[PDB]
Amino acid sequence: ETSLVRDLLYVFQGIDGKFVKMCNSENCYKVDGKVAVSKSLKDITSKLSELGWLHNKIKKYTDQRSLDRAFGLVGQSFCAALHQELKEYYRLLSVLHSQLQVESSLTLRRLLVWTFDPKIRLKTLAALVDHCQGRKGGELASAVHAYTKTGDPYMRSLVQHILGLVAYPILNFLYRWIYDGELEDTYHEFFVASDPVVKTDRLWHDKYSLRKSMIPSFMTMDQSRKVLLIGKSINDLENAFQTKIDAAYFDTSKYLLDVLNKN
Amino acid sequence: PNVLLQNLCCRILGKGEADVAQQFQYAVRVIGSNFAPTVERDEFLVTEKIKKEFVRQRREADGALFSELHRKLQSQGVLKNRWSILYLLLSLS
Amino acid sequence: LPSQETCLVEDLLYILIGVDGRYISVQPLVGRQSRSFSVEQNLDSSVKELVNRILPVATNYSTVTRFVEENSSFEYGQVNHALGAAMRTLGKEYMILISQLEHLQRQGLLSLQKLWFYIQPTLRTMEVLASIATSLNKGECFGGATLSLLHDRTFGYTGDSQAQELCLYLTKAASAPYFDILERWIYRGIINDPYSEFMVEEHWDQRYTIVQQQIPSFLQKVADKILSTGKYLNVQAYVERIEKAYNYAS
Amino acid sequence: MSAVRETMDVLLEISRLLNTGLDMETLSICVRLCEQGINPEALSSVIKELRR
Repeated sequence: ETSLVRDLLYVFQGIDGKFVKMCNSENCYKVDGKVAVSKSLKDITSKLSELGWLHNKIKKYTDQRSLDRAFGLVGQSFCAALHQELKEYYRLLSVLHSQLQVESSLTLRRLLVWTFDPKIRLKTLAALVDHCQGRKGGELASAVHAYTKTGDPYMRSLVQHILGLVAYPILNFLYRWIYDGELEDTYHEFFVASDPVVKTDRLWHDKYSLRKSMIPSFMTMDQSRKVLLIGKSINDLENAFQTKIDAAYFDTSKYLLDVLNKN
Repeated sequence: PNVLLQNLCCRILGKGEADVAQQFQYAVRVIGSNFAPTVERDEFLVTEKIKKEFVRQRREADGALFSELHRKLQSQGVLKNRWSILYLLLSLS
Repeated sequence: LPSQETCLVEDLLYILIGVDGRYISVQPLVGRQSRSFSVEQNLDSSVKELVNRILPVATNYSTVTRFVEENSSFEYGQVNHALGAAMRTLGKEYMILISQLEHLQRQGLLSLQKLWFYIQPTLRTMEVLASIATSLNKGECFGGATLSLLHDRTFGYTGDSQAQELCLYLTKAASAPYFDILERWIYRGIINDPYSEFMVEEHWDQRYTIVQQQIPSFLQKVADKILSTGKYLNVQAYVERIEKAYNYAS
Repeated sequence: MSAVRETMDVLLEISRLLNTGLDMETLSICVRLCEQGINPEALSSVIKELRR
C-alpha cells in the first residue's frame, strides 16, 4: 500500500517496479497477482503508469542524442531541448520521494494532482516526437511550426521554449552567410547545399538553391528566395525572422555596388 | 494569547504601550469572536494555492523551489498546525 | 448501518476521480459519454437510494472528459481546442476537492451527508459545463461560431449570478486567440488562420466572404464593418469595439 | 533548540518568495499566534490594519 505509493515513483523515472511486469512499452501496468481486490487502487496507479510510458519515448530519443556523432546539427539541438524538460520532470520526483521518508504515507489522490501538471507537459513532448522519425534538420523546424499554430495555451508555452533552441542553429547559419558570405554544413541540414556542378569565380551564377524538402518553415517561400539573393550578393519569434532580412537586403546592395567598381 | 497579540501591534506599529491602544481594541474584537478555524483542516489545499499563485505569475522555477521548501518545513518535526502558518503567508502575498 | 455509508462514501470518491468502484461498477451504454452506473445490492436499502443521488455528478464528469478528448481527435488549431483547455483547468482544480474528501476518510470521518454537502458546491458547476459541451457536440464549430454560441449562453444565464462568473472564464480564453486575428484585420487587413478560425475569410481589393459556419459576434453589421476596414488597408460591449475601430482607420 | 532555529530559516525562505514583508521578529510572532489555534482568516485581516 505504502509500498505501492513508492512503487509508482520508480515508474516515473522509467525503472521497472518491485512487482513483475508484462508492460513497459505498452503502458507500465503492474500485475502483483492479487490484482482483483486491487482493482480500484490499482486502477489509480494504472493512470499514473501511463505517464511513465510517455517518459520512455523521450528517454530512448536521448539514447539517439549522441552516437559517435549523430546525424544532423539541429537533430541533436532538438534533443537537448527535450532533455531539459525531462530534467524539470525529475525535480518533482525528487521532492515526492523525500516526502515519502519524513516522520511517510502520502495519499494516492494527493499525488494525482502532482502528476497532472506533468501530464499536460510530457504528453505534448511525446506528441512532438511522433511527427519526427528522421533527425534531418528543418523537419524539426516544421514540427514546432506545426505546433505553435495549434490551440491550447498551456503547450503553446512549452513549444515556445523549444522554438528558441531548435531555431538557434538555423539563425547561426543565417547571419554568417548574410554578412560575410560564409556557410556551414555537416550533413546537408542547412537548406543550402553546395557544389551543383563546381565552384566558379563570383559574378552571380547558379551555386545555391532553396532545397525545399528540408526547408525550415519559419521562413515563407519568397523570403527563403530573398535570403538566397542576399547570400550570393555578398559572396512568436518565427515572425522576427522576416523583418531583419529586409534590413539586410539594403546593406548587402552597397556591397553589390562595390563589385561594379572593380569591373 | 493576550500578550502575543499585543506584541503584534507593538512590532509593526513600532510603538510601545499607550500608543497602540485603539488598534489593540480592533484586533481583540476581531480575533475573539472568530477564534477557532472556520475551515476543515488540510495541509494540501493551502500548498496547492501557493503553487498556483507562482504559475499564474509565471514564476515556474520558484513554484518548484517552493515544493522543496515545504518538505524542509515538514521534515524538522517541530511546528505542527502547519496549514495555518502557510495559509497566513499565502493571504499576505 | 453507519458502516454501510462509510465504505460507499469511499466508493463514490473512487468513481469521481474517474476510476471503477468496489460496489459501484461502470457499464458503457453510449461509450461512456454518460455512464449508466449500476451500484450492486447492499443489504440496507436506505443507504442505496441516497447513493443514487450522488452518481449523476459522475455522469456529468464523463461529459467533460469527452470534451477534452473530442477536440484533440480533430487536431484543431481553433478556439474550440482552447475552450477545452479551460475545461481541463476546471478539471485540474476539481481534483483537489475530491482528494481532500479522500484525505478526510483516512483519519477522521465523512458520513454520507458529510459527503453530500461538500459535493454540493460543484455538481452545479459540472452541470453548466456539461451543457455547454453537449451543445457543442455535433462536430462543430470552427472559430467564430464557437464564440457566437458561448456568448448566447452567457446572455441566457443572465440573472443567476453563478454562471456569469463561470462563463466569464470560458469566454475570455476562447477570445484569447480570437482578438489576435481581429487585430491583424483592423491594422493590416491580413489573415492569420491555420484553418478557418477567423470569420472574415479570404478567397488590391480582395475577395472577402463571411460564413455562418463562423457566425459573427452577436450582430452581423459589425462583421460587415471589418469587411470595409480591410479593403482600405489593402489600397453588450464587445461588438461596440468594432464600430469605432473602423472609423479611426477609415 | 537547534531544530527550532533551522525551522525558522525554512519559514523565512517561504516569506521571501511570497513577498509578505514580514521580518524575522514579525514572522516569529505570527507563528506563535498560529500555533495556539487562531483562525488565519481573522489573523490576516488584523495584520493589514496594523500596517496602515
